Amino acid sequence: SRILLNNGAKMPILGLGTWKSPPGQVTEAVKVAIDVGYRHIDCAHVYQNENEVGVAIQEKLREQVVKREELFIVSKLWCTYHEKGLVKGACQKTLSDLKLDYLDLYLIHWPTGFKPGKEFFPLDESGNVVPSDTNILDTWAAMEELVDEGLVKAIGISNFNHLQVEMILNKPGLKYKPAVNQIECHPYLTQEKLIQYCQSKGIVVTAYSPLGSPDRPWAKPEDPSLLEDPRIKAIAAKHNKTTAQVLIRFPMQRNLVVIPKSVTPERIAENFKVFDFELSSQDMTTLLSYNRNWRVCALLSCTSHKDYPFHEEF
Ligand SMILES: NC(=O)c1ccc[n+]([C@@H]2O[C@H](COP(=O)([O-])OP(=O)(O)OC[C@H]3O[C@@H](n4cnc5c(N)ncnc54)[C@H](OP(=O)(O)O)[C@@H]3O)[C@@H](O)[C@H]2O)c1
Ligand SMILES: O=C(O)Cc1nn(Cc2nc3cc(C(F)(F)F)ccc3s2)c(=O)c2ccccc12
Repeated sequence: SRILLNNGAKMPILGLGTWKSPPGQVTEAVKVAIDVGYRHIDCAHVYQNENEVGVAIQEKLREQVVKREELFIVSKLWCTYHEKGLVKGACQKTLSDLKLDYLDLYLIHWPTGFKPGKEFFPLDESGNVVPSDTNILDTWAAMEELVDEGLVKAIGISNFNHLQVEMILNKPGLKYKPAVNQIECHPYLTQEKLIQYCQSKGIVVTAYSPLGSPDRPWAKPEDPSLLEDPRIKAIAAKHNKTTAQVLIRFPMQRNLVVIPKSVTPERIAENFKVFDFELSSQDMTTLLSYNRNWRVCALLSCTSHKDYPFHEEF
């Protein structure tokens, strides 16, 4: 149920996502999750609910349902903090909100730096995001210092394409390799090329939006529905499991970590019940065949950033 990272630590292959979890409901969602067995929580400052996640974690530690060493807590450096001088402060705010004295993993959330300020998405008068003149290698060095200071046990990246991964790997004076690349991944966006690249470099891949993020605020009704894909439902039926459970088990069997989000206690529990069955090799290849290169997570206003990651093939 855990995978070995290149930093020597073990990461649970199933975690709870918290993007879009309302602040008034996420405390209970994370308490329920830890009660039913989750030991990995995926967080971010930009999700604006870390204080409330933190309440849950702290309460379960206080109740001795879990000890700190058994938890694997992940957070992410937001785009407006890529400057070398801001990275520590961003990490300590996340730590302060989560009521932790270290993070198990801290990720560069997106490869694109934006102008620092109070705005998460600073725009110019015509709507383009205002970039920062920070490059991912200086940002990376600043992340490495967090390891040396003991604020984080591992560092990694997210939404980096393979040329941007390669840039870090080739960084002159590279001190800690990224441990994880967290990317969008589901049967409509299977990422075989990027995943193979990352794994071949011993970088663990975490698959986000594994259910297709049907609650993403920019969803359109024309938009496909993984959960309602009758081919996926048939595979679930074959296994006496729900479609969500198949969608969660699928990345696990490609040696990925996967982080489904839910604030519904029945679904939190359901999503955890994925260790009692296995998809066949043929099931796996069939699921891979549904790839559409359909990406649910990105943003127009950022398309001219120099470091925009999805122009590349992979
Ligand atoms: N690094 C990045 O840039 C990045 C980007 C996107 C996401 N992520 C991370 O990955 C997580 C997961 O991705 P996501 O939030 O985009 O979406 P997701 O996990 O693919 O989908 C969550 C949606 O599915 C619903 N759902 C959950 N379990 C279900 C089940 N068993 N049956 C039916 N519906 C179910 C949830 O509903 P309820 O909550 O109402 O139950 C919610 O509407 C995020 O929360 C975040 O932690 C990271
Ligand atoms: O980030 C989350 O975890 C989920 C997430 N995704 N997106 C879609 C995005 N698309 C991007 C594209 C770039 C780009 F690199 F391409 F420029 C940079 C940054 C982003 S945010 C959002 O706009 C967002 C807003 C608030 C909280 C979470 C999110």
